[PDB]
Amino acid sequence: YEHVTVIPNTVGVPYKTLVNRPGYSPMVLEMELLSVTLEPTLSLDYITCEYKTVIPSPYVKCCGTAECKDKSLPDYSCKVFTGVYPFMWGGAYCFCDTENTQLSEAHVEKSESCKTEFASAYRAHTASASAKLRVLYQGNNVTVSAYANGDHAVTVKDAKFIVGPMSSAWTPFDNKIVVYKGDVYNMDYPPFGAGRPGQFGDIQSRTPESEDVYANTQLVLQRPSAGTVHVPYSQAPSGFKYWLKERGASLQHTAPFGCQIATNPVRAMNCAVGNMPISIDIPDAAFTRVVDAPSLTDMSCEVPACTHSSDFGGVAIIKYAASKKGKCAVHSMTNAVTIREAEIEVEGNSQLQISFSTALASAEFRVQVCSTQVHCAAECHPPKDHIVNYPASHTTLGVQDISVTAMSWVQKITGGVGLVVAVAALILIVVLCVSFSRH
Amino acid sequence: VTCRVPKARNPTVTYGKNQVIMLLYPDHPTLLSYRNMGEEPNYQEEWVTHKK
Ligand SMILES: *[C@@H]1O[C@H](CO[C@@H]2O[C@@H](C)[C@@H](O)[C@@H](O)[C@@H]2O)[C@@H](O[C@@H]2O[C@H](CO)[C@@H](O[C@@H]3O[C@H](CO)[C@@H](O)[C@H](O)[C@@H]3O)[C@H](O)[C@H]2NC(C)=O)[C@H](O)[C@H]1NC(C)=O
Repeated sequence: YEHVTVIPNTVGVPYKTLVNRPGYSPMVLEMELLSVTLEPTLSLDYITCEYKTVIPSPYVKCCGTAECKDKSLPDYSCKVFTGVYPFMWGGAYCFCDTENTQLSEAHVEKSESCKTEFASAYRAHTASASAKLRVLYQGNNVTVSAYANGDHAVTVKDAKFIVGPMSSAWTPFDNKIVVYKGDVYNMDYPPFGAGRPGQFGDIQSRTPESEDVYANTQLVLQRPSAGTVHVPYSQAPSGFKYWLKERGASLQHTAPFGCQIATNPVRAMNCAVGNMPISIDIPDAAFTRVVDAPSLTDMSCEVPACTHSSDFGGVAIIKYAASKKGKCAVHSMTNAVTIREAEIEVEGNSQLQISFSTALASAEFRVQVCSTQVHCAAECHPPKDHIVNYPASHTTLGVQDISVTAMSWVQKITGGVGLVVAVAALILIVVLCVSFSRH
Repeated sequence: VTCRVPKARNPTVTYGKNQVIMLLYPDHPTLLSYRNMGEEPNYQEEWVTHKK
């Protein structure tokens, strides 16, 4: 028997679905999502890291003029400074006083730290969905890890569960993703080869192992101070270091729908978005004929207390006459009321207790137990607590979902005005009919 | 390698209508942040350097 149901894409909240196969005792399955993971396909564009500026010992040509060659190094500059008269600890470097030239050169390359400290610029595409689902099947708790792309059936005590596809394609990740360590950012990083000095992407490399480095650091060689051999320069400080200080909050803290973010692999977890269809294939061997199952008659529902709190603050007591001892499925016939128990044990002439949660001011609902329905009704009171640490176990209310007395007052007022209009309309019609009758 | 970091003291929490009131007791500057769990997270954050 194939059963298709849909549950809200929430985590930590159980949902109950009724499997109704006429001629057989009904089954109620309680399904709870424990984890939902969206894992985006990533394509690395480039990585960034702190650069080091390499400055080879300066060449001082005494009593002559030095010249430099162009090089292909990532960000290379060379300059020859004339009129240099450098000193060493033991005295002037060389014989000539003014006829001296110094050749300064430098290039930018990835530091050794880039193997550990780097950010990866990824292109994000579609995401593969997977989920961990808790299923209460015939009184037993089975946890199944399965893909949620609608293409994976996982067996629960010989029943097959197919999860997904998810109804929402929404992801917390934008097309451009930058990953540092455990932190993922939605940053619109520059194209490779289009970096800017002092900004993220000032130094870029396609892969961690690549020798191919793009750099734009504005490295400018300056003239050395008199009497010295040092090589001064003006360069924009690593944009990686600046970025690390200016990162701001990561998606783990800023994402919509309460999404949790993790890396290695990049994952969006437990996003409260849309809903998730589940298809369940239950073998005939799992069904018990109604003639073998317990059957209840002479049922009556009374609700001694009701609070419309997020938790199961409502309690209902239902009288029953059971034909035989055994377990019996319990189902709510209305979306407005959630029942905590999936099944109860019943025998003889007695009463059963069930707990429920509703947002209704007036709880009017039916309960089906072993294919026998009862009608429950109660006046529910508000909670005194303002805040809780858990999500509601009940659905939200529609505009039509109002208290019994509120409906009565609306009918009295609406009827009162409608009556006045109906009377005025009647008088006008009668007068017009008289006016038409007269010539 | 893995570094050890402190955990700020539990806040004193009281409740009002659609409101959570926290009294914070930092030893050192501590980042506080919060988000809505719906469509518009309205993320906000501040550093707390004293009881607030
Ligand atoms: C099927 O599983 C549900 C949910 O519990 C899940 O399975 C458990 C074995 C654990 O691994 C859980 O971490 C996991 O979520 C069971 O319902 C849960 O039962 C436990 C008791 O076993 C309830 O905890 C109690 O809660 C009260 C009130 O706070 C405390 O006073 C108690 O000290 C104790 O902590 C838990 O609240 C309840 N959860 C729900 C949603 O009802 C269920 O009983 C189990 N069924 C079977 C046949 O195993």
